[PDB]
Amino acid sequence: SPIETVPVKLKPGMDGPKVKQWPLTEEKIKALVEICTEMEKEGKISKIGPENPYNTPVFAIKKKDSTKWRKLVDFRELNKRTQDFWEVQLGIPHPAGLKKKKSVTVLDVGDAYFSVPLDEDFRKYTAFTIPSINNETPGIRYQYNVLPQGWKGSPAIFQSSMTKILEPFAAQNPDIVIYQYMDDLYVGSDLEIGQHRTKIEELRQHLLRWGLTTPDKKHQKEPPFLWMGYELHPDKWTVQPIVLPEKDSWTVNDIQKLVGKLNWASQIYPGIKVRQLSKLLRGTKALTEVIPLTEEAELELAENREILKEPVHGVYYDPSKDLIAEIQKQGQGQWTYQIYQEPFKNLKTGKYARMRHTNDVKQLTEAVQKITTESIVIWGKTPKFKLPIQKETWETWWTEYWQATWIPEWEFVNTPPLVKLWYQLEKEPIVGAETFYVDGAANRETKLGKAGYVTNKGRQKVVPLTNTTNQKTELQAIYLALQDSGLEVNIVTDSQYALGIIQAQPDKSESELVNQIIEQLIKKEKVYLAWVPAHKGIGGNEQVDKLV
Amino acid sequence: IETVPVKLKPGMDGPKVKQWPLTEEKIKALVEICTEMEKEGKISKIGPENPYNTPVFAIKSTKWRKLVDFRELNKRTQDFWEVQLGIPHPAGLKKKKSVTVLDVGDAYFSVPLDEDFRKYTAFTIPSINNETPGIRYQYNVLPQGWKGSPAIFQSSMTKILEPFKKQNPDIVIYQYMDDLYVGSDLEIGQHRTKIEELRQHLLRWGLTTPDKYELHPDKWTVQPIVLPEKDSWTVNDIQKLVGKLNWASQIYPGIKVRQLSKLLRGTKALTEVIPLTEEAELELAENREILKEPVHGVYYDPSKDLIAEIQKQGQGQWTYQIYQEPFKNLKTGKYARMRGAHTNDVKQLTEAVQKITTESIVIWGKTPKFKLPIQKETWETWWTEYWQATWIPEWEFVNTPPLVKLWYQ
Ligand SMILES: N#Cc1ccc2c(Oc3ccc(F)cc3OCCn3ccc(=O)[nH]c3=O)cc(F)cc2c1
Ligand SMILES: [Mg+2]
Repeated sequence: SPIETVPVKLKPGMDGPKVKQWPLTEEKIKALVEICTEMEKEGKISKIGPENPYNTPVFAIKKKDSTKWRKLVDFRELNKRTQDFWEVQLGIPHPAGLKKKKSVTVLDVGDAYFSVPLDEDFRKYTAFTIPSINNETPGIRYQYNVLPQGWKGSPAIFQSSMTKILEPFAAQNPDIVIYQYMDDLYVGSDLEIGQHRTKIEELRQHLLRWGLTTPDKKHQKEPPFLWMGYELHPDKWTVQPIVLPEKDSWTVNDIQKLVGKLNWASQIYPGIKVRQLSKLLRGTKALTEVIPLTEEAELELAENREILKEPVHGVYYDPSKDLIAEIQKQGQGQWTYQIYQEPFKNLKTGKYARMRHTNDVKQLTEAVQKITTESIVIWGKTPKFKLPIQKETWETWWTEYWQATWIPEWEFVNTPPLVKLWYQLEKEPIVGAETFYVDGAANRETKLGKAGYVTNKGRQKVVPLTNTTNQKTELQAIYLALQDSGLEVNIVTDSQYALGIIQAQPDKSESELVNQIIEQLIKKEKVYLAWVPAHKGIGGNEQVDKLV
Repeated sequence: IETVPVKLKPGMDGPKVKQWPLTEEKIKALVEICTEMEKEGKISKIGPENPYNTPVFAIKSTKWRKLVDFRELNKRTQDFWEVQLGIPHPAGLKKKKSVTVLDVGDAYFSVPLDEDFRKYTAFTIPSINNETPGIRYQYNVLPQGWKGSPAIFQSSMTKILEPFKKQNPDIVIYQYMDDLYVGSDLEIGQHRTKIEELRQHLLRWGLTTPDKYELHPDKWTVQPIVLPEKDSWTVNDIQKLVGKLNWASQIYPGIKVRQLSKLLRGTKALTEVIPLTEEAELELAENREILKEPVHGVYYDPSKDLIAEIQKQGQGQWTYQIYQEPFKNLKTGKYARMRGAHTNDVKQLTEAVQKITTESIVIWGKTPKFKLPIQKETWETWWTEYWQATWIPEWEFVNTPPLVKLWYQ
C-alpha cells in the first residue's frame, strides 16, 4: 500500500515479546501453511531469518463448521509491551441527532486492517513461528507487514489511515456527508438518486485505488438498517425489537439483562419505569442467586409490557426548527421526559431517577441538568424547557436553597401532577404558639430508646421506643411534638441531625418516620424549628434531657 | 533560540483527560482559532501515536478566546518546575495600596517548545454527536496556561523589566503564569499613568498586552465575627446568640456562656423577652472584646495546599474562608455583587471564585482548592460562561449543606 505508516514505539524499558510456541496437530499446521502462503503472496506477511529473537503464539480454528479455516494469533503479550495510542471512539452517534438525507449508503471495507501497512521498525516485534511435526525440522518464521488483527494499535491507526484517505474525496465533494465507524462508512447526501449512486461508485473506486475493497454489487445493506440495536428507516428511527422473557424464576443475571433492555428501550418508548425492578438489584450478591419478584416489581414490569405492545418511532433532527424538551413526574421519585421539535413526533425520550431524603423541585432541576448535558452532547445546543412548575414556586425554592442553581429559559405547562412547595417552615418564631422543647436518646447496645418533650405550658410527655437509634429517637421527638400541638408550634431540638434533615424541607424519603413528619408538617399552619447546643444547660432543653 | 529541555517526574506519564462536550457555537469558535494558530505555526495536527489529551474551552468581549485546562499537565510538570525554574513570591505585594493585573500571555507564543515535550500538550476539538473522532492538535510553542511557559520565559521577562524596575524601585512586580501583578502606594492617577508607562515600555520591547483590573490588598484582612446588637432580647435571640458563641468557642478559647445560659433557666416561650443581668451583659462584653481581636498562632504553611470554602448567603451575597487546617482561617471575606437585572447564582459564584483566587495569588503566590456549593454537572456545564481568568483553580463539590450559614454573616 502507498499509505503512509504510523510510527509506533514499545513502552519505555520494554522489549519485544519472546513467547513460547506450543505444538499443534498436523491438520492445523497444514492449514496454517495454506493460509500463510497466500498471505505472503499478497505481501501481508514475510518470512524472516534466524536473527529475530522474538515470537508470538499461533492457533488454528474452524470457522462456523465450514470449509475454510481461520488463523488466530494471541497478541495479548505484545499488547502489554506496545505504547498507548489515541483512544478510539467511546460513544456512537445517536439517531435522534442525525439529519434526514435523501440518500444513505452503507459501505463496509473488507480486510480493513490487512489493507493498511505497519511501521517498518516495529514489524520485527510481531514475529511468529509455525511449528514443525515432532520438532524434527526448524519452524517457519514469519512477521506482519500490515496491521495484525487483535493488536493494540490497529483500530486507531486504521481510523486515521481511513480519514487521511478520505480527505481528498471529501475535499472534491463538500455536499456529501461521510460518517466513519470501525469497518464501515455511512454516506448520506441530498443529491438525486442517480447522481448519488454515481458519487458512491466514485468513492468506491477511490477507496479501491487506495487498496480498500468495498461492496461491488448493489450495496449489501438496504433500509431499514439494523445498526447497534437500532432500526434506521429513511424518515424515522426506532430501536430493534425488545424481547421480555417469561420466567417463573429470576436470577440476578436475568434481572440485570431485563433492566438493560428496559433502559435501552426507554430512549424512545415513553413511560418506562425501572426503579422497582432495579430495587431488587440492591443485593450485590452472586449473579446466580434467585431473587423473588415483589408485587410492585411485577406491576411495574407489567406496565412496561403494556407500553411495549405497540411499536413507537422517533424522527430525525431539523436544525431550522426549535428544540423543545418537556418533563413529567411519575410519582415514585421517577421522572420522564420527551425531546421533540414536532407535536406528534419525538426526537427521543428518556428518564431520570434519584438514587441515594429529597424534594420534587430539586429532582426536577437535576433532571433539567441531565437533559441539558444530553442535549449538548447530541445536538450541540440546549433545549427550551416545558416544566410543570410555577415561577413563584421555583423562585421561592432557588432563592433560599443553599446550593447555587442554574435556571434556564422555561414556560409553565399546567399538566398534573404539578411540582409545588407542600410546606414551608417559619423564618421567625411564632408569637402565641406553644413551645415544645424536645429530645430523644437511645442505647447503642440494647437499642432501647425514648423520645419526649416539655412545653412552656407545663405539658410534658415521654414515650418509650424499642429497636431504635439515637438519630431515629431525635426525629421521633420532633414527630411527637408535632402530634400533640396545635396548628402553630415552636419546636426546639438539640439535634443538628434532625434539624438538618428537616431544614432541607423534603417531601419524600425512604424512611417512614420522616414521611409521617412530613405529613404533620403539611397539616400544620406554622412551624418554627429552632436549635440549641446540647448539654450547655441553657434551660428549657435541660429538663427534656433529664427526662429522657 | 534552542529550546529548553522539559522533563517529567520519574514514574509519571503524560496527561490523559477527557474532552468535555461543547456547544456548536464554541466548537466552531475553536475550529476557527485553531485554524489561525495552525496557520501561524503555533500548533500542528497529530496522529494516533499521541495518546495524551488536555481539555479545551471557549470563553470571552465580542471575540471568542480559547482556554486550555492545563491543570493535569501542571501537576505532572510544574511540581518539579516550581523547584528547578521556580518563581519566588514577594510578601510585600499584599501590603501595597493599589495592584493592577496585566495580561502578558502573548509573549509565550514567540518562544518555541521542547520537541520531545510537545506530545504532552495534545488537545482535541470535539465533534457533535460523536460524528467525527475530533480534531487533534499539539503545541509547537510555549502554551498559555502551562506553568512551564512563564518559567522558561522568566529570564527574558526579568531582562525586559529591569529598566522599568530601575526607574521605579518602589513598584512591586510579580509574575503568576500569564499575568503580571503590579503594586504601588502611588495615587490612583499616578498609579494608572505608571501602569501605562509599563504598558508602553513592554510594548516597545515587543510585548503586546490586550488591555488597550485594580485591587487594594492593604484593606484585605480576616474579618471579625459579628454578634447581633439588639435593644431587647427574646429567648430565641439569646438561643441563637449562645449557639453562635458556642460555635465561636471552637476558634477563640476563653468564650464562656454560663452567665448567658442561666438567663434562660426556666422552660419559656421562644418569643418571651428576657432582660439581661449583670453577669450576662458582662459576659457578652468580655466575649465581644475577645472576639474583636484576631486569632493567635495562625500561620501560613508552604507545604500545605490552600483550601477555600464558600457559602451562599442569599440576596446576591456570598461569604468565603481560606484556610489550611480547620478553624485556622488565613483569610476570610464576603463577596457581594450588584444584581442590576444581570446576575444569577452561577455568575455570582464564578466571579466569587475568581476574586478569591486572585486574592490568594496576591497574598501567597498560589491558588486554593475550592469546596463549591453547587452540583458537579451543573458547574461543569456552565462555569465557562463568566470565566474571565486565564488560570483554573482546583475544585470539588460539597455534599452536605451548612447549618453554619448565618454564623459567617
Ligand atoms: N448500518 C448502518 C448505518 C447506516 C446509516 C447511518 C447513518 O446515516 C447517515 C449518514 C450520513 C448522513 F449525512 C446522514 C445519515 O443519516 C440520517 C438519517 N437516515 C438514516 C438512514 C436512512 O436510510 N436515511 C436517513 O435519512 C448515520 C449514522 F450515524 C450511522 C449509520 C449506520
Ligand atoms: Mg440532650
